Amino acid sequence: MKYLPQQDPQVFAAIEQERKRQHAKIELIASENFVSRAVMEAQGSVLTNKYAQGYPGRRYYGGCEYVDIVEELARERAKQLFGAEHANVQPHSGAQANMAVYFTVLEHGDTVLGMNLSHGGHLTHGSPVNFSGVQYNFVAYGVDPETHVIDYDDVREKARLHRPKLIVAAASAYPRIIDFAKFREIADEVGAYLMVDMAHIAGLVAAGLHPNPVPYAHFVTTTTHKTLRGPRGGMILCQEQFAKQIDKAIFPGIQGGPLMHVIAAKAVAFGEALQDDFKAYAKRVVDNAKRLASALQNEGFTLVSGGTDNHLLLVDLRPQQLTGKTAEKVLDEVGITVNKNTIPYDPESPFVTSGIRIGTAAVTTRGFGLEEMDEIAAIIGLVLKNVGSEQALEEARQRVAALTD
Amino acid sequence: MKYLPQQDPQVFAAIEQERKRQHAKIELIASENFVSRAVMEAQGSVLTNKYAQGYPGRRYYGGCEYVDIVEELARERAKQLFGAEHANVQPHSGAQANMAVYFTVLEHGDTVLGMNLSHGGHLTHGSPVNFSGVQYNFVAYGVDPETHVIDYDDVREKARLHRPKLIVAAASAYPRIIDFAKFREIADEVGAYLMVDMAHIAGLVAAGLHPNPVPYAHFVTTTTHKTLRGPRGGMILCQEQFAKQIDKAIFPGIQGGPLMHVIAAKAVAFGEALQDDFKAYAKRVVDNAKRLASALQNEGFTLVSGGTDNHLLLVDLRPQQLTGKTAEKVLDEVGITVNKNTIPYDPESPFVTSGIRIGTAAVTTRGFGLEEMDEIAAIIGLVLKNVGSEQALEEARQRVAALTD
Repeated sequence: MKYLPQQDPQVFAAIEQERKRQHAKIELIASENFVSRAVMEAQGSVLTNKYAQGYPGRRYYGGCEYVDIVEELARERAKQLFGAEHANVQPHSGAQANMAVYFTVLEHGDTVLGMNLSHGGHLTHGSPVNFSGVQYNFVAYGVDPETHVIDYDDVREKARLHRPKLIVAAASAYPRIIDFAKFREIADEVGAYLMVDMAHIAGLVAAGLHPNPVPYAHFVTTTTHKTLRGPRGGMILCQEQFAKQIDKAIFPGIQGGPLMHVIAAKAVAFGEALQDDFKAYAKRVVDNAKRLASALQNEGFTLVSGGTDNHLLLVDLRPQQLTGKTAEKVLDEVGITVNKNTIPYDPESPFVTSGIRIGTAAVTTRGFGLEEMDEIAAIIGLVLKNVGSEQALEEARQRVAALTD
Repeated sequence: MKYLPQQDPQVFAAIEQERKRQHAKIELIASENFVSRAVMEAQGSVLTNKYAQGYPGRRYYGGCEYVDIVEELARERAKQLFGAEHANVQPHSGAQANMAVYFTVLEHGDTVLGMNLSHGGHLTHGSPVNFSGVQYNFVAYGVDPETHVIDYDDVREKARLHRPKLIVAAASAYPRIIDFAKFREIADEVGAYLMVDMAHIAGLVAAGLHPNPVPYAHFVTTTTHKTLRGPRGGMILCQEQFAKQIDKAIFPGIQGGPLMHVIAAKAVAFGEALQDDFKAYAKRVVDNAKRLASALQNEGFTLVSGGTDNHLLLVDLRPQQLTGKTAEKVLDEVGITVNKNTIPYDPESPFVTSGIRIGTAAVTTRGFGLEEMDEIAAIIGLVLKNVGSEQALEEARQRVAALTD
């Protein structure tokens, strides 16, 4: 940075703290990642200066010839990556991508069936304090109380009982592969649309490490951040038959001018994801998560669903008589960043919880491998088994610093 | 840029075209501006890597100590700039700022009174193809057919007849000062909330060159781009009594994670706007617009409302028997960027129009003054009076290049 340090000492000092924080801590929040210098440069570009409401070749302002090339690069690379018939790369966020799909196919008060929020469903999949739950009538399917795998018979029964116009699959805290074929079969049985929110698993899907929802879903939404390792923002993928309606939902439906600089950054991230080394990266993410799961179990921890098929795991802390809130707090003391997270059938409130959610995307990006997974598990064991020992926490602190350098 | 050129030649080449385009053209689109290198650096920062759902000191993820400082810097500087009791700097866009206010005070189907869209009201103030017009029952007040000034008696009569829960004031194409005191008086008479969307005039308000809506409105929304010359995004200002509800509307109501890098950039832009030289800049914007208006009238053009009180003007092209679409097209040929824009009581569709909208914020930022305004008016006269003369257009092209260098 050349100009910011001079122009704004206060903002610069805070950014510099955050940069050093990102290096010093072990980032295990499952939705986090570190983007490339190329992605940031694209976001830091003069493209912020351009109004480009509308779509490539069909804009409502002149002078869009070059931002059109950028947006088309993003749409085409997205289509290559996921094999979708249509892409919309304008959503400001995962929230707005979801919002636009709902706006496309639902009327106010329509019934929607989504994953139980406390079993791993997202806020925008029907929270009563979110637009989704306020605007539409959400009902939930659950996971099995023992296996913690989605109960597909429950998905079916809820669908047949409630007759939703739309079924939503995908999750913010589900550690196993989702069976999109079964979701579509259920949708077909009740004449519902299927939407898949792949935000968490999008990078794994791109790398062929999770089944692709695109062939099974009418709509696929995602964040461009998370496992896809892109800038913060949203995207919609859909069948050609919904392209016009989806585009109109985003604009003029729910947004105005797109963030052209962020779209440039999306194009860059999609370019990176198309490369062989991103496939190798994503495999290491899943390999690391499996290793971390097994190493945690070796430390005596219980995992929701008994392990993981993806980048993320959930520790059920009930055997240790700890809440997720307590675990999150004490790990923060030693420089390990997790979040408290409800487990399925959690006896605690969402503000306390009995679990912590952990993902390996971020640490894998910084080059951690299997040996590091073992050490992270060992440090978590040391901490959570000795919450009242300042000596144990100091040892943990030192071992965390050894990992991050 | 160091890494983008190597990593992504295609994206870089397009960005470089756009950069050169921004320098070569005369940008008269009234909503456009050029941000500082400091603002871009902040947007290009590692802050994109941080999930920070919630608010400073009340986040749903750990490790937010430094992004909290950044967001608080943005909120505090916004409050200094506009004298508001509360600021929310998280809205992804002007659209989402407006969306959140509506979510806060309205139920589905509630009546809202806003400015006639073809008289200068925005898409999010009730377009039937926008969420605003679909979700709520919008009615419109108009400007006087002769003066093109808002008819405050019409605002009142519509309010008394329709009994809206909310009145919206502010515009995307209104060249005169808006009387917020009268809006509040009308709101008070019918027991409606008042929302002011100051997106266009926010920089002028910050510089004391347009009356401040904050003391009169329950809610003030704005973009951070436009006359405020910040990054692309939104903001809400409100009275303390609505702070909690407004914050909950943005999250968990309508958004998820905020764009912390963009918020950093907002803080930077607010810092710049607090400086004396931004006040001088904003005065030159208004001075330039007045000069440009007068110079256009000297060329024989008719202006909507007979001139301007702010950064923007609208040319009524009916005397020249030209549509806005034709004028926009031919100006694009010579390197002058305007948009076709409906005028009040336009006989043409919004896709054709009888007007062009012009603003001086962008050209003022690049250092244009009164002499340049005279020359821009002269070039527009040369072009619009000689639409069939390739020689005239080539002369125009050469004079445009002389201005931009």
